[PDB]
Amino acid sequence: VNQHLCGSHLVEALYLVCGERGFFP
Amino acid sequence: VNQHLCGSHLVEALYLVCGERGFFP
Amino acid sequence: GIVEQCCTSICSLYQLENYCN
Amino acid sequence: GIVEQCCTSICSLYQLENYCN
Repeated sequence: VNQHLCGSHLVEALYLVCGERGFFP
Repeated sequence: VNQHLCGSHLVEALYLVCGERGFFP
Repeated sequence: GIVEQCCTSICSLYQLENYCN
Repeated sequence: GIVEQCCTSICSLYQLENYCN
């Protein structure tokens, strides 16, 4: 499976992993 | 951003989150 | 199952981690 | 930056979590 995280999929994964209080670039 | 995880994106996220010793359905 | 929970609806990191191992 | 690390290359959960908060 594609393990690279680009664009919206990176944003989605940060939001999933960092949650509430999300993230910084 | 789309927070839903379907198909390959779900598989990718499980693999990211569960890591080594991956996951079960 | 995981598809209703995470695909149809949106699941949190903790929910997703329930399906590990 | 995060794109070289996670998009160009593949990054782990721990690496990804470094960019949080």
